[PDB]
Amino acid sequence: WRQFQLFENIPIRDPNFGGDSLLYSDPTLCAATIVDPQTLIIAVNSNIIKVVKLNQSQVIHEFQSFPHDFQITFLKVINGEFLVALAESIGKPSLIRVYKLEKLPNREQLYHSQVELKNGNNTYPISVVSISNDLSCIVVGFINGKIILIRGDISRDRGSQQRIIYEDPSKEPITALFLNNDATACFAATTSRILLFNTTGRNRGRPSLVLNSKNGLDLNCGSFNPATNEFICCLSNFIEFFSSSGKKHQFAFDLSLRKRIFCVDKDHILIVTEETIINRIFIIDAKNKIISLNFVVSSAIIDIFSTSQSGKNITYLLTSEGVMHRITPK
Repeated sequence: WRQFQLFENIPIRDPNFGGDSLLYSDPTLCAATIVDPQTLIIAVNSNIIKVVKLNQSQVIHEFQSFPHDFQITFLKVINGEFLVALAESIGKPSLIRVYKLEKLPNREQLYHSQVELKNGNNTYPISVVSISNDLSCIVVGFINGKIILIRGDISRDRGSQQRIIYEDPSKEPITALFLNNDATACFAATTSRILLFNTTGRNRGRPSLVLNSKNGLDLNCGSFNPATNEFICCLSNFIEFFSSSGKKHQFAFDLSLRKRIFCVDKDHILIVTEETIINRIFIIDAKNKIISLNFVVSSAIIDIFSTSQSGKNITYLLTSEGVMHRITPK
């Protein structure tokens, strides 16, 4: 595998680092998502949401979005129109709150729509979430192996129906969950199985396809490619590609130290590995079978997200010491 420098990595540390108005270097930051190359949304102080304009280094909106005893664990921007936030509090049902980006509220009781997620004694953390582009289909996976399917006209706040569609018999965590492009199926994995569920909720708690009956995925080792409608599965010794019909191809790769993967664009996969403890970041050109970028970061990765509004896909690596790496093709 030949290495080339076909992407540019520009590490940017929070310009407010060291002062009294921290942005994405806030040491309490628990979730982050990007709206466009100029706009970052973060969650700090357990349940405060802040809109950050990067080119100005300023918070332009902020509010408490959940009650005092809740912790935000996921933020997602859906279709450039909605902010979706999930928050948990042990022993209580988790909450999904949906907002309109253009009209964000100023206090915790105001939200466009809400989903309440019950799961047993509610001590089991959420592990994965996938949301369709119109918000009518949501899947949530948990550490005890439960998957909940939510359907309904949530974008206009007309209520939702919920259905448990999987309870892993061995109570293994759900480690990947991705809706396909028309959200008729959801790719899923545990640590020891790779699965597909149709999203009709008529499945008796059973998968529609067993994609890999012998191995699963570690956390963050699945990703999804919209351009090809494929589940990308990073195992220890190879990467597998699954379509909604079970169609399958793969290639060998030494991924013993894998921590995390991310679909960069149609052809490229970003791979995070652990090294002596630092993180090495590769980009693989799965089409031409080359390494297109290779660098290291000295800090844990909080999250990886993407923008496309500037004429190309930019990949952002948010680090836990307030450096955001911006990765751009040349």
